[PDB]
Amino acid sequence: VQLQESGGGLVQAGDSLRVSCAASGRTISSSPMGWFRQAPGKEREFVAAISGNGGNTYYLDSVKGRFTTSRDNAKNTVYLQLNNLKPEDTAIYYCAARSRFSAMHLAYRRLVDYDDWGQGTQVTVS
Amino acid sequence: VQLQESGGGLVQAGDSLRVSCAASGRTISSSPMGWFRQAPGKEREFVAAISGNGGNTYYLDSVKGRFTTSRDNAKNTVYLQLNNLKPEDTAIYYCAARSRFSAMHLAYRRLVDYDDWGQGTQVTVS
Amino acid sequence: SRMVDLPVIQPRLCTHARWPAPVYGLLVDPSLPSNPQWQNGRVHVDGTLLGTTPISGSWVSCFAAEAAYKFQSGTGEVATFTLIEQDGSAYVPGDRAAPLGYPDFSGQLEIEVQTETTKTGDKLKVTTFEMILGPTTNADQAPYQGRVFASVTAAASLDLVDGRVRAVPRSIYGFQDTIPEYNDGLLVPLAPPIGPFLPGEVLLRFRTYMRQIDTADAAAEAIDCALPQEFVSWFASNAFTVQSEALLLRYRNTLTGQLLFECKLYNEGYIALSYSGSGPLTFPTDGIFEVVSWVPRLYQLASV
Amino acid sequence: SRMVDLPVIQPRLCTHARWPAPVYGLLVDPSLPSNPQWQNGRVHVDGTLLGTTPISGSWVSCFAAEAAYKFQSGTGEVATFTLIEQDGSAYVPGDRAAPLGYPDFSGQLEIEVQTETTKTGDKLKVTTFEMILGPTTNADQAPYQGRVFASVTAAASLDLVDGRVRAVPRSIYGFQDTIPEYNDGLLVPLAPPIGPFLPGEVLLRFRTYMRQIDTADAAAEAIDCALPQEFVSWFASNAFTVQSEALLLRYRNTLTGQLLFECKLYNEGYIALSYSGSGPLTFPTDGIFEVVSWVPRLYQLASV
Ligand SMILES: [Mg+2]
Ligand SMILES: [Mg+2]
Ligand SMILES: [Mg+2]
Repeated sequence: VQLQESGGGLVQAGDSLRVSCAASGRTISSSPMGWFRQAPGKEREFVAAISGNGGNTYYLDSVKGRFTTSRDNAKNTVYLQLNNLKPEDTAIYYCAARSRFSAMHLAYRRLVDYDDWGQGTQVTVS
Repeated sequence: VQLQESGGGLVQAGDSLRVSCAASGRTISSSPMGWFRQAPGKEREFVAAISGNGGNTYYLDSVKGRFTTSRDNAKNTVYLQLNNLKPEDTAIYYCAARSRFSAMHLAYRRLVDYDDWGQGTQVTVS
Repeated sequence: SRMVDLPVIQPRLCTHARWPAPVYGLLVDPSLPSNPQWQNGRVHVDGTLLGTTPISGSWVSCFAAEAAYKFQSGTGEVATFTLIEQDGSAYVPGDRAAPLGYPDFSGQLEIEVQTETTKTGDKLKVTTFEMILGPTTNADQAPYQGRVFASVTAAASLDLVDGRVRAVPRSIYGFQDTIPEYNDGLLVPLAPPIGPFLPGEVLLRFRTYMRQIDTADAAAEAIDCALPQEFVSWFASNAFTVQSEALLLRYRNTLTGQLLFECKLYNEGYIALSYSGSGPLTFPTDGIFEVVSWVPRLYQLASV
Repeated sequence: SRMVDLPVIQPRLCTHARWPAPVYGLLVDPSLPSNPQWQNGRVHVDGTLLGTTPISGSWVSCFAAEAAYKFQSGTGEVATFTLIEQDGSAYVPGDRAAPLGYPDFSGQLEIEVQTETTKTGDKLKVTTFEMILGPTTNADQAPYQGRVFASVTAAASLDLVDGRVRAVPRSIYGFQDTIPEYNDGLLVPLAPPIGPFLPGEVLLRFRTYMRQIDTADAAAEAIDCALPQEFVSWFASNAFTVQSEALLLRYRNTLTGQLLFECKLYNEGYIALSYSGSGPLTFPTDGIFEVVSWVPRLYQLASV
């Protein structure tokens, strides 16, 4: 219900970063979770989602093979591993949770699909 | 099109008034025309409409038999005759023209159906 | 062919031939004109399709088109539809009013199409447009000529890609059971008015209700057709040898065989009952039509 | 009865049995699940309807209900649908998954219903809701029990009146061809998987495309069925006498008489071709299916 992100920072192209999204107030072990990124002055864009049941993920074409997300149900935490980072990746990274009626296989890919949002954590790629 | 209303006024329950909606800049001879009234602090609501071809009219149930509308193409003017007025008719009366794509038999009923609005004329019933 | 028969389906289990919804009502109503010029749900008993009547229920009050989209300030997003037939074959202006299944009634339709945007983060969704049918418009609709227009209010361009659509009907506003603007104010080739009838004969009506926009009145919007779509597809699928001008049908209770009414199915594809009452008479929708025999056109029915 | 025959209609003029749209494709594809458990479009040649299969194509992927509406800060407008059969008859849990024509696939559906408000100068309009189908949900959907839940994001209560609806499908999001949540995670009575097939036989697929929400991919969403709705209503309508396990059909160019392929219509309502290959093979959609003869279950077709 409450989403707290950490990780990310300033790196050069080709480096890796680890974004963590820690949930409190309620479990996300059955919540569809998404990753969005926003460069201030541009629209928030979809990066990645994990289905409610954890069995289906989906990635923005441009990050396929670079970014991977997983949910650790025990730690109530979702992770975004950002490998082979590029200048285009420079953004505030947001986790989001869906708490409304959900199909549990569906990796939700739209901003209107989600209900609760982290504060965001900045990734800068030099 | 520009819509200039006049008429209205103050009368006792059971007296009758006229509102005139004079068009300038363009012809309303084929324009669907609507009447809405708004008591300030309440929402704008449908009263009467005349279809583009002038052949269909529709009235709010509670005013049917009391109010009529007709369009005079020569004078480029739509008229609302308010007969047998009641305190509950107290409002600003607005005329409206629909300029977009129209079914010409259709007495358009909704605020979202109209494009151009008059400034309104006040009717007060004691 | 074998002797004409009918599919053994209760009217309440059938598909309407003018609006894509269940048949809900079976009735006669002498207060309505008995000679409507419906263009869909028109078929001869020998299977010859009349007007814009398609075989598939799914085509009814729909259209297929190559869609082109523009943004116009003061109007919103404008769709220009170049019509094709709903199987994707070329539409050729010809001996009928429009592509098969094009709406044959008037008013203002909400339609839905698959749209594709160039907008980043988006691609496919379904967009609702407003489409004027008639009976007359200020927008020059000519589905006879293969071209029609829709539009929806929008603050800014929806940035839509040109592409193939199938428009399906969402709602009707100011419904009128009169033919739409097929050709920008001009006549087109039409199926003839339904008829003629013997003195005391009236049209049997299969009735559905249309999803509606209305501001005051909650009353359902009725639309009638001459035959359910299943009887349309049956006649098209069978190509029967026709012996007489008319077939005598008995509509019967399935359990008791109790006669509810006898009627004439004219081989021009409309059903008459002999009824001299002033107002509507409704019938049970769980009966079965049984083909009794060929009868001459002049056959006088027992009154209902 | 007379010998089993088929309605003389080209597949491209027919209605899809699982989604209310035209039949667009005819193919085999042995990379797709071989024995799907589709609940709509399921009929025996003797006319026996299976699963939730309706007679009318208009019932396909739809439902009817008594709707109750409430507004909830955080969710918006919630609909409780107490299901009824689409002819307006009472739905009773019985020997099938759901009311006839209830969707037999998974994902998130946008649905449209007639809504009534007690807001000023509004009364009737059509409202889009989100409806989670499956395969599993956090919504406890139980159409087998006669209860399903839909919702639409709303900043304020829409002030909807409770009343009768018929839910029609606007789009699919996250489509998966697996049965939905019929009974909140519990088992229900189902039509058996399509089959069995001889080694080397594959299912003949009648294909349409579903209006779609998709943020990235413009590829149309395919859905297959065993038989077009016109064939379902034909078997239902005729109650044929059945001899052997299978009928040999020839699919033929009407205009040239070219044989495109022969196939077996098993009595249990599905068509098999002998196809040795790995990937899709598509066929012309403008041929006609002709009944040649009864044949044994074990009859080996000429390969395509
Ligand atoms: Mg109405
Ligand atoms: Mg549950
Ligand atoms: Mg897709």
